[PDB]
Amino acid sequence: TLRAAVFDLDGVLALPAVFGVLGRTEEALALPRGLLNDAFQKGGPEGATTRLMKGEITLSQWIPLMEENCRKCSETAKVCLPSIKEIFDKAISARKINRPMLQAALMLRKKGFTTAILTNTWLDDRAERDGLAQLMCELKMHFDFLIESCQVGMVKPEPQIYKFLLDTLKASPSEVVFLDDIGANLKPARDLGMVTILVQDTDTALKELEKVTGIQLLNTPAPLPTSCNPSDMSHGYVTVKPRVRLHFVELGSGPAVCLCHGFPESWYSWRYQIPALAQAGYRVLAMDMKGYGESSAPPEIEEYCMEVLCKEMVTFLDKLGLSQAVFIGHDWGGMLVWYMALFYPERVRAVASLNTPFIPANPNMSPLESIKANPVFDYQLYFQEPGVAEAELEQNLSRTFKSLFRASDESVLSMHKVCEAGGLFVNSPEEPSLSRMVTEEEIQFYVQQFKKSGFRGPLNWYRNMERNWKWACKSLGRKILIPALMVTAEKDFVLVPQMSQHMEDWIPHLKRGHIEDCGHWTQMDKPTEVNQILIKWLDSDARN
Amino acid sequence: TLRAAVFDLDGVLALPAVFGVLGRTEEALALPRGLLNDAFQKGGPEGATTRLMKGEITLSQWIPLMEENCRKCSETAKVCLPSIKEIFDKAISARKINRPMLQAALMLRKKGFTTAILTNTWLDDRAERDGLAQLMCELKMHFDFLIESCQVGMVKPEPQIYKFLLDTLKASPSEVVFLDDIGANLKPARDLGMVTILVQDTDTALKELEKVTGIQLLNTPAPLPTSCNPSDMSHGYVTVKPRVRLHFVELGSGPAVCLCHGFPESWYSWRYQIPALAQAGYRVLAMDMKGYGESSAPPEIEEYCMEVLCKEMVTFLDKLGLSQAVFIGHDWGGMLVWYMALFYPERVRAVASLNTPFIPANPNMSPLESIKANPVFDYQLYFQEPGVAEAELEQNLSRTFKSLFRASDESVLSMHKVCEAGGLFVNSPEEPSLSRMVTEEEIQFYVQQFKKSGFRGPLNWYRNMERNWKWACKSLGRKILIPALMVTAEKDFVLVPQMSQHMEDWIPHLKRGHIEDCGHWTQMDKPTEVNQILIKWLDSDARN
Ligand SMILES: c1cc(-c2cc(NCC3CCCCC3)n[nH]2)ccn1
Ligand SMILES: c1cc(-c2cc(NCC3CCCCC3)n[nH]2)ccn1
Repeated sequence: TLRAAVFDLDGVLALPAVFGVLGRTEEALALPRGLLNDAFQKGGPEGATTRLMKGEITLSQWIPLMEENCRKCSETAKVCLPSIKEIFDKAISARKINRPMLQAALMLRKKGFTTAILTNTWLDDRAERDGLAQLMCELKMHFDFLIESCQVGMVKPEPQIYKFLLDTLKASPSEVVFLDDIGANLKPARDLGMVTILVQDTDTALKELEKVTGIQLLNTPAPLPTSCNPSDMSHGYVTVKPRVRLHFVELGSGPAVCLCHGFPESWYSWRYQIPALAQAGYRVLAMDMKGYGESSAPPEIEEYCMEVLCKEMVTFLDKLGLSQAVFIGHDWGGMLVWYMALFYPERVRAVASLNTPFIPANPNMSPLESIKANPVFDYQLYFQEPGVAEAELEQNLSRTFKSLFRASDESVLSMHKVCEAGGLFVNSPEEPSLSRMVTEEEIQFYVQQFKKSGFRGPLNWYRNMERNWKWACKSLGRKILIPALMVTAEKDFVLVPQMSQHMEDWIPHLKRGHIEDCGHWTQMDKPTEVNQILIKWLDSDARN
Repeated sequence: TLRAAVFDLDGVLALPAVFGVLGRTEEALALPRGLLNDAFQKGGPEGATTRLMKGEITLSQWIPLMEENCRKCSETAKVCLPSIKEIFDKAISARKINRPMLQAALMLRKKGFTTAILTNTWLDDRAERDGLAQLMCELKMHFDFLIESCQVGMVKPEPQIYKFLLDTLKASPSEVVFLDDIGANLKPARDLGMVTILVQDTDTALKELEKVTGIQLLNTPAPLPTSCNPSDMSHGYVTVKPRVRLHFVELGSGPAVCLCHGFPESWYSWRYQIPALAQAGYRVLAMDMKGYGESSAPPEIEEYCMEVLCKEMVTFLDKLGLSQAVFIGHDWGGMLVWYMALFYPERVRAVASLNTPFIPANPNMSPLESIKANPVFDYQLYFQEPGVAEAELEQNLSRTFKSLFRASDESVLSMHKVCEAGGLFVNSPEEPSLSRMVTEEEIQFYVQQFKKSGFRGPLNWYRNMERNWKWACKSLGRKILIPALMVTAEKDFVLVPQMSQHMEDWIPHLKRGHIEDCGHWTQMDKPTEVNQILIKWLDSDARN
């Protein structure tokens, strides 16, 4: 019975095979067939290529040796040579991840398999090495082990590397599927009793793989974007003032992108966006907003007014030494980011909001008058009195998050007449069913985060209506003229798409995105669609 | 008696004044004198410029209004106009920090003064706003307060802004020196009883300033590069494996630069380099190396061999989502970075070492034979036996750090015959004098860091001689062909400059730096010189 799957890199997890460039170069340069491939393997076990693959020498040292081998071969075949570096730079550059092969490895691992990459590779010291470094980073994170010939000083098809593989997997050979594009490198695994698959075209190899494992790997749905394992992330902490520290998770390099969650959420609400945005070439900073998770939660209502929250986010940038960040918010975080754009445009590279529209303050109406008007905002009046909503939300955390985090068709709450009914969960189940958007483990993460500070700080975001209104009136003569994106969600019944209809009057150059069949919890409801919209916008309007 | 100093931005802390571009543009475009300056102030208290300075409108909204004002003025003066945006983009871009003025503010603050910037400024939403954002960030960090007209909705010369200034300073007017380049903006401070200085040329203003404060500000020495306040930094934590977490301090944006300290140090040993490198356009990651400070310190000797330390630094990069970093090391950190370059060139953008040379393993001699040969390395044999050096170094932490951290002429230790004498501090004072390189507060920081784990993990770096030798022999056929810098220190009597004499044989393209009258503690001994060498090298060989 199988419990381990091993994949080669070149011609299996990454295509086209860098091997398959010597053949194409021969064809393109009208050189004798197999001339370059024979120069590459010249000397066999003691040749320059084996020394490279075992880590004895680096790629830049190997280039001149491959060059002499090519001359020696052209002399014997009685032919004239017309740059090995250019050939290899182009071949490595063209090699991209084989997405259906990676998808199969991901599924096997999701089903309990131990997965590994076993590869004959080199120590790359070329000026262009970063490309390969990026490829290896993207791939390796999805596997339990990465065994590289140049690091272990052993090469396929030597028998020692297969014994080393079995030792690292902690598995007997019959428990292992081994996939390779080189039949000779497949032979020692077969001899040991491993299931072996010779990879030519991906589809056929995956058919052989699903047949031998009994798991559907081809024609399969989805899947969801890569998520975050909280214990595997870099966690950052900045003191913005004596009693206030902000926590964030950080991933990637490039322009800084600050993600700001809503109520009652976490940095973890961006779990599907963090790996995608970092892979797209951005430095992601996913915040625990003030009052949440590992960030400080002072009890005072006034600590949560927009003017202080924005001032603190500017201090956060100052302490990290960032002159700007792109700010992307959702829900309350979306309101924060529009106010960052209005009050601190010099610090905001670009602004995006999910669901939350930009609506200016009405100087002729109190915020309470504006709230009472729309029946959907009744729960907000319930949130005003300190202690009342805290008690209901804190009473059973698992129930709170399971009742809240639901898709549009899983509706368990009716936010109209919340005050009259006397609560959010008054006619809601004690033991709600788990939404299709979340796992039990994901709910328990929110439960654990909320055990530290509870709901006082988060609910305080709603208790500064008058204060926020007075501050926002100072901006009534301004327009938002920095790059901006508004993303509406068709089925968010609180932050309806129509509420954004007048935004062009204040943000003339506004760009838009729209997600169909998407409820309030945008990032987890439609993560693939969110990622597509944000990456497209960042690349065109934000930079690097 | 003075205790507060207030500086204007334009024409005081930053030069040339953006104001002084309308005059130069008039001259360059043969327009009537004062035409642009009158269009800029048109309407006075209710004109477009006052609305801009109070934060009513943004800079991009003000541009077309200044444009109409210029047309109205050209019509009246009966002249023909030949782009306001281009004029202002160029003026803001040319404006740089007035270094002697900033130096004076730094000295006043070092002497106990409360310092502030009070400025008439705008909300900058131009595509080029980052330049100004960068300038404000650099300046603001050196002051207690930054009061901007567009954020407070008040403008100089209105009396309210001066009362607001006094309220924020918590000072009576006679306790305040106010420096400005506009006499009209100086008038209300004088009327209130503040000492006022009209700034034309810097030198004269500083002469007036030192006369009124009684502090030497002109012709003064140094000073030292900006240092780090540990509580003001962003602190990051990454779990590299179950029982090992690495702590780092992070500052800046740009290419990642990983700083690796030596024995027995801290991330804080790079305090003078962190702000300088971040200001130069780099993302600095200053590590607490394994065994130190807030990083994990497992007791096992083998946890500190170079192969595992390097593997962990690669995992650190993987978890932060960094395909590469430039690695800069000192002492033991310098040995680590050369091995990162040899074993993981794809992950190393460039490598630099302070003091520590790259010397290959001798396959014909045991590391203990090589150590016993050089009398200066005798203390290393003393470090071998677990517990012995730990007890001596842990007995009195203040004494340990005060005895170690000394300039070349302050020599209190003699590392020859350490074993024979029976310790590092056997003929060293119990209460050493404080070196001129460090403050008492800086020593207490190291003392506090070492209270957590002690010296077991740090000394374990020396207890893997055989293990490190076997691993290093695997690299004997390689060369370091990625960008590399070797910085020698003239007066380091352990890591002597001559020990680096053969490095070109292994690193043919090696670049060098050399610091005269510099001992072992390079970063704190000669911080200005270290910064100059590293920034010059990073900008030419590392990138952004
Ligand atoms: C104004 C109101 C809001 C807002 C969002 C929100 N979300 C929390 C709510 C979502 C649906 C279930 C009940 C809790 N409540 N108020 C956000 C930004 N500006
Ligand atoms: C080999 C030895 C060393 C080395 C540095 C060092 N520094 C600690 C030492 C400095 C002078 C005072 C006594 C402690 N000891 N051994 C560093 C890198 N490779």
